[PDB]
Amino acid sequence: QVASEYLGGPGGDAFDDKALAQNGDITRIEMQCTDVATYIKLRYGKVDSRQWGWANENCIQWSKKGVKVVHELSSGEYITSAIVTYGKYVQSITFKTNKRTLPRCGTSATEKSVTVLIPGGLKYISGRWGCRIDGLRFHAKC
Amino acid sequence: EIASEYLGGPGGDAFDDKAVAQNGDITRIEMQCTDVATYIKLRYGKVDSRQWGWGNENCIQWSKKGEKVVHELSSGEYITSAIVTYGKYVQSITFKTNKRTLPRCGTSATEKSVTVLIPGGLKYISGRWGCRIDGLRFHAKC
Repeated sequence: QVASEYLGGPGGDAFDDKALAQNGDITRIEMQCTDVATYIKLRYGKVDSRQWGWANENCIQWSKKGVKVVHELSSGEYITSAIVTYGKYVQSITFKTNKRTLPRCGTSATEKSVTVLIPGGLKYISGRWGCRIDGLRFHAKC
Repeated sequence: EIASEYLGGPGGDAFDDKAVAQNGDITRIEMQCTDVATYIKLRYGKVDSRQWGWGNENCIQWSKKGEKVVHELSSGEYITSAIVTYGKYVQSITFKTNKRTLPRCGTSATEKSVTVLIPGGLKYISGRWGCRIDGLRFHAKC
């Protein structure tokens, strides 16, 4: 399927929810949020991905940890845009769906910003992760 | 069935390539390009739409004209994304295909920018036009 550019840096380890997205539509967004976003974990159908970020509690040496945030999506709700500020890492992430405008994860949005529109809704994410979210790529449904 | 939101302003006259797109998949992008994009005209199979923009040669009373640019797509190549900067009008357009990022039409990229994913490839465009491209909407295969 069509995908965005990779937004972020070369650190961390690769992840790609492609296989996991066979479990279903994205039904939930879980993130960990402070001044930056420190992990992302989507739910595909009823199956969560692994925790992409906050690799271990020692990560507190390099950023704050943040609060777990959960946004449940209803059936027929899908993510239609993502506003990402980023450089070497993803800094902040603001998702919108066809029903809701969700709050930004990462109170600091000072890095360069990109708005990705996903008509018909996001299918899955890929990127790179470690102590935080090194980068993200958005995959459309077709 | 899926299409992007409308990007641009309320001026000009509405246009829609839905009917002409029955002639086939897009094979060519023709635009006119200066500091801004002043027209667009896609080819659907072997058939072109009308020229959407630069209505009259007297449009120099308001804006610059620019040079014709043609991107020929290979067999099976499809348009997967557009970076659009826009305000009252479409300012610049950077198309991407499943094979390559193409040159931007419009050297100025200062207005609001969005990266539109076009799931399954672009099927056709609609929008509004007059002396320039007041706005565009991207109609995907998916």
